[PDB]
Amino acid sequence: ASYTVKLITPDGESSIECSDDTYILDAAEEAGLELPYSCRAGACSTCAGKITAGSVDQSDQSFLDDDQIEAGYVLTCVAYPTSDCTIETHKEEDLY
Amino acid sequence: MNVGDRVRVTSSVVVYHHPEHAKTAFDLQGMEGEVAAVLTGWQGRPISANLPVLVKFEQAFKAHFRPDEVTLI
Amino acid sequence: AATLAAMKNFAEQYAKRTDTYFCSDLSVTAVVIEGLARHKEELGSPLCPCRHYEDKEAEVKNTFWNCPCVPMRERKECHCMLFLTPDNDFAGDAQDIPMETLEEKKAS
Ligand code: SF4
Ligand code: FES
Repeated sequence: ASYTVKLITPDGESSIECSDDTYILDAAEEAGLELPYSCRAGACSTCAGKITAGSVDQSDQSFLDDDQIEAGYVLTCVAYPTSDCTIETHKEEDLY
Repeated sequence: MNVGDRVRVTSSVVVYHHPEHAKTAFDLQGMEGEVAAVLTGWQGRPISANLPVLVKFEQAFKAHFRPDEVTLI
Repeated sequence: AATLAAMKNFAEQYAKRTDTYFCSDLSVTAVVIEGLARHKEELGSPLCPCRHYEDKEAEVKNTFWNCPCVPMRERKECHCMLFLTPDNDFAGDAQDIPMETLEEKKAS
């Protein structure tokens, strides 16, 4: 059970195949991408992203609040793809 | 203390990241698990972690410990 | 510095999420955020500033000391005194810090 994660980074687009049991960030690193991170536990915003399309399971995160969660921001280090999705990386700035 | 050994939390250790005790203090003493890692180096290079013994417990929950905090079995 | 604002915005939100508070002497707080931002601008990860390492490139990869570090996430133990429990003696009742108070630290 794997999904297609269309990552939109500053350097452009790049689609990867992430398993339903694999974190977006981890899957992205397996494809050879260079995504930002810090705690790798979902307690900060360094890996912050934004889901334009699709859905993800980031129940393990704890930094982002409701308002931010509803906006579409996600912590790629603890996010599981719940279906085919499109995520924008390097979005910490747009967070606050 | 090698990767794989099943340790037991003998010392009192309070945490706040437990899935069933989020943001609230909870003592792990009495819990048993296995050493998932012994942080000391990263691909040869030296690491400076003061809570090396990483132990994974029931389901999705792990925690770092100081050697004297855990006991071999 | 743009990175500075990001580290400031983080610290402020994190303190509120973890119910922690900044030191009753914001000067200490500003100094940590200044270090975090610096490290982040260099390595890419806000590596704990109030410490000495023999290989910062590796530390960042191990992540143990990437703010918020393991001791802080697991035991709310912030060695830099950045994040404190309301219980803490050095604790103050502020979770926000004036950008100006930070800029004045960069001037050193
Ligand atoms: S001790 Fe940990 S929580 Fe405190 S400033 Fe350093 S990395 Fe951040
Ligand atoms: S690395 Fe800190 S929330 Fe993902």
